[PDB]
Amino acid sequence: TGREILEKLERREFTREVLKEALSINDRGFNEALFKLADEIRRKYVGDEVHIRAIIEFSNVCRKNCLYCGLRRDNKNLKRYRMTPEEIVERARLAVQFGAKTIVLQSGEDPYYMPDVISDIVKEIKKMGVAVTLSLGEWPREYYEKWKEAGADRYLLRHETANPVLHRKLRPDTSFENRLNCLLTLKELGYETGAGSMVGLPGQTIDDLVDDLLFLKEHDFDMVGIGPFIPHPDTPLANEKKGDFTLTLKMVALTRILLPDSNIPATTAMGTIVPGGREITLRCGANVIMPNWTPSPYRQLYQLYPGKICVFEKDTACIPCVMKMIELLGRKPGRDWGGRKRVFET
Ligand SMILES: Nc1ncnc2c1ncn2[C@@H]1O[C@H](CSCC[C@H](N)C(=O)O)[C@@H](O)[C@H]1O
Ligand code: SF4
Ligand code: FES
Ligand SMILES: [Cl-]
Ligand SMILES: [Cl-]
Repeated sequence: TGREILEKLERREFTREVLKEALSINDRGFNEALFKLADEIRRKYVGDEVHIRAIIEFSNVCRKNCLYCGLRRDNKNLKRYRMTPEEIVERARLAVQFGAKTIVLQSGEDPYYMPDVISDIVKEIKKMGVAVTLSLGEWPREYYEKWKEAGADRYLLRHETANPVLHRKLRPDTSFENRLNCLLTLKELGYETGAGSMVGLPGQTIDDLVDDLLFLKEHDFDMVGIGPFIPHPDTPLANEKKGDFTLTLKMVALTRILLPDSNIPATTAMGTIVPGGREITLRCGANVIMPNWTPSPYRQLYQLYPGKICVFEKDTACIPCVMKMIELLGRKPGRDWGGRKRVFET
């Protein structure tokens, strides 16, 4: 029964059997109770602060060919861009002037910057007294070491799917084994490390989602980024179905329940598939948001998926907008860098 599954989640009996049933039950009452549980666990462990991570998507050049992604190298219907290191540093400075306590640098897997230009950029931003999070994909250990020495604090590297067969199909340049080895190296080097997956990929099952949750629990990641798959018209997956918002929201809720002290963003993909999706997600376990800080005229060219919200807004709009969002949600802005605050338990 739904009531029995909630009782087991409340007692932290996180068996495969319990997680599968939670994801399989579609009862509105059960779902609402699950979201309430996750919301309460979030409030108890990580409080009411919503941590703002200002994201600068500094290049849409990519060497990889992921089947879901609009930046895949085979996509010729996309104007490619690269911000200069001076542009990136000064754009980061502007975010810090607007109150950002974490700068996130994200790109396609663009060889041009790697590793030294990134190191130089990271060193300049670290002078501003903020946390730096990188999201640059898969690189050699030596690059990750150099970036950590340069001052990088965190690394976001979504594991995408924990099914190694699906992973290899969707990401033909690499493997789940590679992705996991990247994540383990990041952890070893002392990064606060973020993983997470997409929900509703072509061929992905409920059992795969259960494996995603068990994988996250196993490795105790500091951050978990979860969003729905959104098909992009300039990719091989163009005609496939979008991920379901409510199922994806259940994955966020379960992630909070399993990893109560983790940092969990309300992802832009959630706000893209449903108007107000990020706000809902912030009320179902999430405690982080990433306002878009990519400048014009490049913001519109960073199209991992279509319809992406905030593309049409003035450059500087998203930090003020999320501060208003945080207030109308009855939440507080983060006071410090919002690093993980571990609660050791049993
Ligand atoms: N079509 C799509 N729908 C939803 N999310 C997508 C998507 N395409 C890509 N993403 C998500 O966007 C994230 C950032 S991709 C940018 C960073 C780096 N190149 C990397 O691959 O890690 C990915 O991890 C993926 O989960
Ligand atoms: S998901 Fe990352 S690595 Fe894959 S094509 Fe997109 S930008 Fe490149
Ligand atoms: S956060 Fe982009 S304008 Fe609302
Ligand atoms: Cl994320
Ligand atoms: Cl996103």
